Amino acid sequence: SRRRVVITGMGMLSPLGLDVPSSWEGILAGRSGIAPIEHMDLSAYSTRFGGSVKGFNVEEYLSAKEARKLDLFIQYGLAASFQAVRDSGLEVTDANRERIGVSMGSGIGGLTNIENNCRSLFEQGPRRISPFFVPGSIINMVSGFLSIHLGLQGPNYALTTAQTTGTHSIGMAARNIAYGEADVMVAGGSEMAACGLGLGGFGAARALSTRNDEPTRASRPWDRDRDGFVLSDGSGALVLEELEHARARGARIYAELVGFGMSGDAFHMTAPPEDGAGAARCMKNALRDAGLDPRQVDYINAHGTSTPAGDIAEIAAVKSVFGEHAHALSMSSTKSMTGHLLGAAGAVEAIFSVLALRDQVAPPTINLDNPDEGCDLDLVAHEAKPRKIDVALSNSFGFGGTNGTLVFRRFA
Amino acid sequence: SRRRVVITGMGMLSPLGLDVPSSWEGILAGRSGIAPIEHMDLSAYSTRFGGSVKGFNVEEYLSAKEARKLDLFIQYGLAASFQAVRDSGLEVTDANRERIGVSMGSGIGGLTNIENNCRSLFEQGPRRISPFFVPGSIINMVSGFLSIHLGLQGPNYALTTAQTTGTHSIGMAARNIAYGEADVMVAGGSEMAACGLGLGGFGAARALSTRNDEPTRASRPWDRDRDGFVLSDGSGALVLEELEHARARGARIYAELVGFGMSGDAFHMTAPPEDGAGAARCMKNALRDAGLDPRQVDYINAHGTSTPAGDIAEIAAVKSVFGEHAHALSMSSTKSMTGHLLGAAGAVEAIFSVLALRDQVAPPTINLDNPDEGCDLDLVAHEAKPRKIDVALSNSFGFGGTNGTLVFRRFA
Ligand SMILES: CC(=O)NCc1cn[nH]c1
Repeated sequence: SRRRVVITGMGMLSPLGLDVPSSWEGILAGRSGIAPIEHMDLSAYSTRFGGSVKGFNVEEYLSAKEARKLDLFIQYGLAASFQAVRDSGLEVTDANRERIGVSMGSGIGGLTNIENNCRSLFEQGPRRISPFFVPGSIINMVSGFLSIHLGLQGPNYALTTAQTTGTHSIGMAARNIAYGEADVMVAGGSEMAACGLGLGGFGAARALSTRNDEPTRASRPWDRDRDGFVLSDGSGALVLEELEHARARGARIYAELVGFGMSGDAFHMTAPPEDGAGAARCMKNALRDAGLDPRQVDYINAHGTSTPAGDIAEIAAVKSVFGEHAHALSMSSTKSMTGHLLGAAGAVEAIFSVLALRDQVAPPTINLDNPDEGCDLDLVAHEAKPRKIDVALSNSFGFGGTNGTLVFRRFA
Repeated sequence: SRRRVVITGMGMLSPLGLDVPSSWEGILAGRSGIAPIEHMDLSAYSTRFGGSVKGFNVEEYLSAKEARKLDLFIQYGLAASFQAVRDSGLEVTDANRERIGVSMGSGIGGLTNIENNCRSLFEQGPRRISPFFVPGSIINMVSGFLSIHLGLQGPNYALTTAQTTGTHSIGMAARNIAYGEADVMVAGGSEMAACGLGLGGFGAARALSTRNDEPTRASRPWDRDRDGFVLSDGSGALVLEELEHARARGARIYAELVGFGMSGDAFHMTAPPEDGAGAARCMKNALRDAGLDPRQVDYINAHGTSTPAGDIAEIAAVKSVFGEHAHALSMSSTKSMTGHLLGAAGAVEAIFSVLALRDQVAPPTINLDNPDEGCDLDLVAHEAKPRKIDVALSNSFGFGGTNGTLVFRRFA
């Protein structure tokens, strides 16, 4: 058998806000977090906008001295993690510290740090490389620093599965608790790839929307005018907890994590298969994992990245998995407002999926002015839709054809 | 309910050889793979030597056209993966492809590639960034490219837990099989951090041996004259397989994976606690996981990095876990010969642990001329030691206080 896993805490930095409730308020209002990127010369770049975290004060979390040691992506993961744990009311003790672990991930890691240390290296030589360069830049330091700050002695690791990281981190954390390896896990991802390398790298692959004139309209999933994804920064963390452990201490439970799917497309390095065969297997594996019929799904938070091939693959996949239920469920892309947080996309979108359950409302896909050929599902165009939601899926599909699906269910 | 997991295939690039047999011959002969680095000008650096992979021909594996797009760490991970799958004799079919996955990890990933594109960005501009920068550098693309080349549609992911990456990758892949999420996994790690940022970054932290005038004597675990670890490159991959699946197809089985342990130190970003309390918790979790008496442990493949604090912490941990049996078992560090392959360390060392079981021999700790205060166990100084090994244990410890232990035993 297998233990049940609930969500007792959530934390977040997004382009919509510095915590969950401010972000969610943005989501439900259909507000864009997308704007031209400030403090950074993007003159020579084909993209000049994205979703930045606005007004982030790391000294709410760390001393200036400790924060100087850590890439922005680590600072963002720590913010969300500290918010989630505090949100949970959990008390770490000598009696439970060994049963509390962390799996916070990143798709791309410490590009901003790598870039600033490259500056010093090329200009002045290696003796100007920071001593904290390595531990301050590597992806497992959100899990590392979090475990040290809070005395967490349970499983300590980090996933890096590109744009699937947040979904894989939360799902595998859920398994840890299910199979009795931990009672609590902090899980999710964080990302800050708005450097020359992030913007330039994705720009060189022409993966990015170049709609510089209207940044808030750039991210337009399933719209016939979409021209690639919008690069966004931030973090999501969830406190996952064994149900009996949660009930014993009188935890507030947001929702239950009932299902987790993984699959490989084995198709292409960056492009999904047109029929979304991969996303289809992943979702079926997730629903089998939950013991649920496709007919029981009410709400899907799409990957919905606003790439030509990605959006269409996901329509094909849902139609394949859900047959005559495909029009009944609501499916929206919150990336229409947040843009694409890469490795943190699945973390924030899991939180939005959980809040859709709490509040019985499907978030909008904004900018969906002219749905493309075959995009005739209920994609919650323009405005939040109040509706019945017992079961919510969150999908992530990343480079290497790596797929992730999470199934959350109302708890009561 | 929990299924058993065996090793049916192994693959490797190391500073001692371009495969497992060649590498293993060097280990038992006590040969060093450590030499001044030839691929760049290190005269401005305080460390000028490492374990390079010598004479790697990527066109034994991949088209020059595909190889040109990929960081060496990905080329190294693919090379070891292809070797391991060939060594397993497994045939991928429509019938089984959905039950075969991959978890190949890296500590740092595509740091050379990121440096090169960073140079292009700063010297020329964003328009000279490779269109393959992202899919050619990010850590999950060993798992991705492997899945694409062989058509593996099982769980597809990557860990990044610094110097623990290979041990965790293998351990968690076994759990995937144990719990029925897959019947087969290719798992391990790859690293190529021997660029300016890598040697400069570890150099800035004063973590590396500076013995530039005698590189083969640099890596000297538990020796009183040790002065840091030696940075080495390469890859380890294992085919892990549910026992009955292996039996059904008549697979040759090298050994059984009976035990996996994880723990966080929750101590320090980069330093281990002097008493090895985190390593001790991890090894105890792994032995309890294997259903063993600690006295069954015959051979330990130590982390054994040749750092002052790391080496002694591990003595403390082994004494605390094994009591008087700490004086009966044999413990060696193959890092004495290979150097520290970082995220690949746990992968090659898992392979050396399985070959200690096959060949009934403890690999030497070379350069152990003057064991330090309290380093009074059988550390197999200087020369391989033929002996009874029924149970072998492989330890890794990383930045963020992240610990991993694998337990393997003979299968008959
Ligand atoms: C330049 C050189 O080889 N010096 C000797 C040494 C011993 N430990 N670290 C350095």
